[PDB]
Amino acid sequence: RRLRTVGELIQNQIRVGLSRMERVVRERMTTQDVEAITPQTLINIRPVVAAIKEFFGTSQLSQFMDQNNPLSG
Amino acid sequence: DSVRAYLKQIGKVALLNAEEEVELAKRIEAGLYATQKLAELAEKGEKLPVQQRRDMQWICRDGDRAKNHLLEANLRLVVSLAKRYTGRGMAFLDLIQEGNLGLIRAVEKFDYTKGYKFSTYATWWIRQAITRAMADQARTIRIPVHMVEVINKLGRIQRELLQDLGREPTPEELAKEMDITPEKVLEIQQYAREPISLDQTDSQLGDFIEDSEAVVAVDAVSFTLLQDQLQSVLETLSEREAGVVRLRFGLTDGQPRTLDEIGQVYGVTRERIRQIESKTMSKLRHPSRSQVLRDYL
Amino acid sequence: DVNFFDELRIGLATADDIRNWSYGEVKKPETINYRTLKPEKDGLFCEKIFGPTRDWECYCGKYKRVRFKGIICERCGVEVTRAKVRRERMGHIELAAPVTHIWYFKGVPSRLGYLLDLAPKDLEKIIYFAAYVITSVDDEMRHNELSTLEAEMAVEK
Amino acid sequence: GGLEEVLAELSPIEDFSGSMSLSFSDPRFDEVKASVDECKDKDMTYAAPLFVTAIKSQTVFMGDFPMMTEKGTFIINGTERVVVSQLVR
Amino acid sequence: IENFDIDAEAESLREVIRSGKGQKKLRALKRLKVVAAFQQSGNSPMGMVLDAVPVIPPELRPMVQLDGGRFATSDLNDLYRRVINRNNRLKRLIDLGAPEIIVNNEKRMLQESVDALFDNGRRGRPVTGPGNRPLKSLSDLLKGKQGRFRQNLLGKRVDYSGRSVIVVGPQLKLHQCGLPKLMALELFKPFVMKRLVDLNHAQNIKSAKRM
Amino acid sequence: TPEERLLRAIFGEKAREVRDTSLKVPHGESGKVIGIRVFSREDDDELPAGVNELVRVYVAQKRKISDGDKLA
Amino acid sequence: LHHLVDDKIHARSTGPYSMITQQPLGGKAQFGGQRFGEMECWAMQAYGAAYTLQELLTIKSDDTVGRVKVYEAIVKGENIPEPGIPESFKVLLKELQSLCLNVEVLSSDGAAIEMR
Amino acid sequence: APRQVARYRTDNGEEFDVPFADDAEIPGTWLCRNGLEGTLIEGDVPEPKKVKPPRTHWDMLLERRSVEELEELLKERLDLIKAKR
DNA sequence: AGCACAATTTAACACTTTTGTCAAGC
DNA sequence: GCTTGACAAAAGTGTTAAATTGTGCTATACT
Ligand SMILES: CC(=O)O[C@H]1[C@H](C)[C@H](O)[C@H](C)[C@@H](O)[C@@H]([C@H](C)OC(=O)C(C)(C)CC(=O)O)CC/C=C(/C)C(=O)Nc2cc(O)c3c4c(c(C)c(O)c3c2O)O[C@](C)(O/C=C/[C@H](O[C@H]2C[C@@H]3OCO[C@@H]3[C@@H](C)O2)[C@H]1C)C4=O
Ligand SMILES: [Zn+2]
Repeated sequence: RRLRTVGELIQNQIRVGLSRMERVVRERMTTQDVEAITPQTLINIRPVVAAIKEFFGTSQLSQFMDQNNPLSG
Repeated sequence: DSVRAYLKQIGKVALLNAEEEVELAKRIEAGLYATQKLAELAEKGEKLPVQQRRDMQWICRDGDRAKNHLLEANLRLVVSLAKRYTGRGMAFLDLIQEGNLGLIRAVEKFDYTKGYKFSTYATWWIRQAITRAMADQARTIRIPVHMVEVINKLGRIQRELLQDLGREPTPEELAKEMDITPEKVLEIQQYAREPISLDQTDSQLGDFIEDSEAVVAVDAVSFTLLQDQLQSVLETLSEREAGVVRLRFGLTDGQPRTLDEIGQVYGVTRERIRQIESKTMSKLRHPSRSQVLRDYL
Repeated sequence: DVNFFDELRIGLATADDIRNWSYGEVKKPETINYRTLKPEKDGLFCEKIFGPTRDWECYCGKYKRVRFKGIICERCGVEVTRAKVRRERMGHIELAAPVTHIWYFKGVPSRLGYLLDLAPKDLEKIIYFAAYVITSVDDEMRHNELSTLEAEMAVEK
Repeated sequence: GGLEEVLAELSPIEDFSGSMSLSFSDPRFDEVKASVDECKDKDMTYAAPLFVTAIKSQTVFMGDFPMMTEKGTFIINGTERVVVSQLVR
Repeated sequence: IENFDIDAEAESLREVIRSGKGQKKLRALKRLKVVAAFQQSGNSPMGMVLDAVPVIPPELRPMVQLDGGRFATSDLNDLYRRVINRNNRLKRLIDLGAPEIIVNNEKRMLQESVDALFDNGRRGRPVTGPGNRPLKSLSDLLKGKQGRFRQNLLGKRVDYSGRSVIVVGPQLKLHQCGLPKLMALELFKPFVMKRLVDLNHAQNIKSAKRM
Repeated sequence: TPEERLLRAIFGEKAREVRDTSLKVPHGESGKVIGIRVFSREDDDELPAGVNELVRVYVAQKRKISDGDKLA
Repeated sequence: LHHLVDDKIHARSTGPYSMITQQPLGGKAQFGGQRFGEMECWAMQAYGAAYTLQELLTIKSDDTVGRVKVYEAIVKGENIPEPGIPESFKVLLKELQSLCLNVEVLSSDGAAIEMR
Repeated sequence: APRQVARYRTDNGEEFDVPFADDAEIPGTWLCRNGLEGTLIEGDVPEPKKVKPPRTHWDMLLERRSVEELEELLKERLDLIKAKR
């Protein structure tokens, strides 16, 4: 029984957003010469913020809450 | 698989060193000038040694072999540049073919006297040919490349300020940083929107799209009742009076006519038609005549 | 629209039948202008070929009333008629190189494969440019020159 | 922490050619932008912006991080959502 | 196909000798169905290779503005766009005198775009749009495949219809049914409007509609 | 349309543009209006690009138990 | 229970129609049309009622000029006209032509007729 | 008014009839169903064309090498094939 | 990416023809 | 019953000035 809990299955989606973000920090740091590079300028956080934005919106696990009575919710 | 076949075939051509690149570059420029020389002399009425002219025509044949040989050697360079632009809305092969188009121009504009390696100058054209292609093709609704620049530029300014402020910048700040009007960036953000598929999902989306142009069934009956009703209200008018109101509103032929046009058929001044209209319009406004037309609205 | 027809028959559509149906060739992969949101000329949705967007009105607007019907516009090339024709009119695309209909190639059984006696794995390698196929051969020249060619071949060998 | 565990296992990301110190640690939170009533009324999402606090050492912002309410629900675009639990092997 | 003799290839297939007790004769017999089919009729087998591709009318592949300002369009527009894009680039390559590797590669890409246009995914991976969803080709449209298959078992929606929840009608006769007044009113709406105009309750039909 | 302009000119109404686009109540529902929330363009508020005004109307219904309702 | 009569009752005489397919469209704020499936078409055929089945599938659903002239005849009180060609079938022919299949509807004479 | 008929001829020999503009002018060239440009048979040419020359490979070479530098290269090649003989 | 440049579209403002209108006279 | 000349507004038409759009181009080596 794995029982992926909300926070734990949230973290798994952050892994993909961070890993695919680190793939860009490898490539785009090489073309530009050194001393013009910082973790800030090269890191584009779009894949990280897109993953969490793409999770609640598109995931089957993220569900529209059903509440016509306190028990249903 | 299709892309695997292209890579297997281009991998056969052996890569060239610096000395092979310059020699082929010479043969191409020699072939071009030889081809142009032979064509210009007939225009100027000149003749050459028979044997030597033959030799020039072989320079034309050999120039093209150097051109094709130079393209086939660097076909690996095009793919290496096209691997980074995958997944952005264009198929890999299309990026490769559009890259090959840039490669073709790199060979045409290359300069062997500058002594720079060919991969240095070729990367510029090959990389620009791919990007320029995406601005012209990727979007279903095409956007000029100049607008694709500012769209991509505004996205970079938006992404830089998002990191700078800690919040997504507002239209005013995004415009102040980009030196444009605040309502201008709103219009830009409308253009950057991309369409959605009507065929996506129980029932497809297109099944819910109303037809707004098709008129209701009741009105096609009421309009014909209004048409027949106005026909009777025209009977109480004079024969020319009916003709004037018809021609004026274009009830008969569908197009309104100017006073001048209307009078021309009846042979009276355009002012006289303006006078006849005022009387028919007031006579049409008489209660006995217009009593029925109130309900139709 | 008699609502009563005896037969309904089909057949392979030749390139001429396709050119006959079409009201014009769509030349551009364009859908609609991004500002005006109106159909781009010579592309998809082009009113000059498929049909006018609005009833009895052309593109430029020099013909609006129903008085002009069955005529075309000199400036924009739009026939003035009901907008329903957009649903009834087809275009076409002239191909720079011939192309196979996937239904007769990948079908089960393969219609071209059974027609020319080409195995489906061999036929896939031709139309997708994975192999060469001999279209024609000259028998007289091969038989007459076979002597000298065998000599030069054995000499090189 | 979960984010720390994810950030620590990836930290540092070492470029093959030359070493790069990208190690991330001690992520920072800010108080929630608006209340659940404001987020549901204004159609925005209930979130607390999170920026990572970590060879240059320039602290970087990441994005609006959604938060869970006392009822155990998320407001995503003004709608109250619940994340079900998944059972795999 | 240009230099090909259907009758001469049929006579060769007409032979049932050459023992052919196994699949050797049935291969010639099974394929003869496709060879004899062209001979009987006047159709040319050249129809299998298209020199021109027809374009479906736009209203059947519409692009219309959705609710809230969004845009919507059929997949055919992108699949047609895939074809005309490569067909045009092929013209540019031919006029450029490009090597045969590039030209023949573009011809293969042109071949695959028309394949995807007619029946997408039949060979190789299908063309995928946003979210990695296979585009709907003309074959999917004709078969009625929405997710997997809806083979016209949805029929079509009809006018002058309605539904509601049912309750017991123990006092009814077998030929009777209890009909809600509102449901029967909207259902017979064109009928009541007529009789209402036959009498003087409403002057004209437009007035009876509001009544 | 030509037939509509005549009545318009006769009684004085004009071809003021326009196409009527109003948010009416859906067929088969009724109630009272409890509250309205309006988002305008004059005030600086947050809204989608180009949309000037956004107004949401909330209608409440007191539903008596009726034959056909499902009980359990 | 949440299922209530006010929400589950639907009735439609005439209403909007879809754009691509000219059939009525249910699921909007007003006047949803009921679906007549093939299973219902099978029952309608079992009874042997040819006209009732034809009315549902042509002038009640897909006849562009049919459903308007019926509403007209019903208002005037005249006989209901004979149905036309359903738009679903006309769309079917174009889908075949776009597939490079040349289809032709031939009468007893006047070889080929075009819908238009 | 509304009747006026004109015919256009394409490069491949096909003929096309376009009725239009009973009261107005007629163009000299028309994009037809064939996808090719048409030409009116009656009512002459009366339209010019700009006809800008498509930029070719010779234009890109001539704008870097002078005609003297090309002539010297051509001599280097021609003398090289003479050495083969 | 970004800029330069040419080519094409757009909007301008303008001066002229067309069209609707008033007052006076036939 | 009708026309005249004034005057205006509106509709066109030719001549210009932005803007919009399309194409070309970028040289450490880079396969
Ligand atoms: C709009 C929405 O969100 O619907 C949600 C969900 C139904 C809502 O929570 C809904 C309010 C529901 O809570 C109440 C509702 C009243 O119940 C009912 O509707 C009925 C009538 C059946 C109950 C009844 O009256 O009898 C009451 C539910 C009580 C029970 C025992 C129940 O139903 N259990 C139930 C039912 C399901 O079918 C699924 C389901 C699913 C997953 C991963 C689930 O765990 C499901 C589940 O547990 O995978 C599928 C293929 O598809 C997933 C589709 C949707 O998920 C989204 C999530 C994302 O949102 C936007 O993008 C995503 C979108 C694509 O998918 C589903 C998960 C799918 O069928
Ligand atoms: Zn026009």
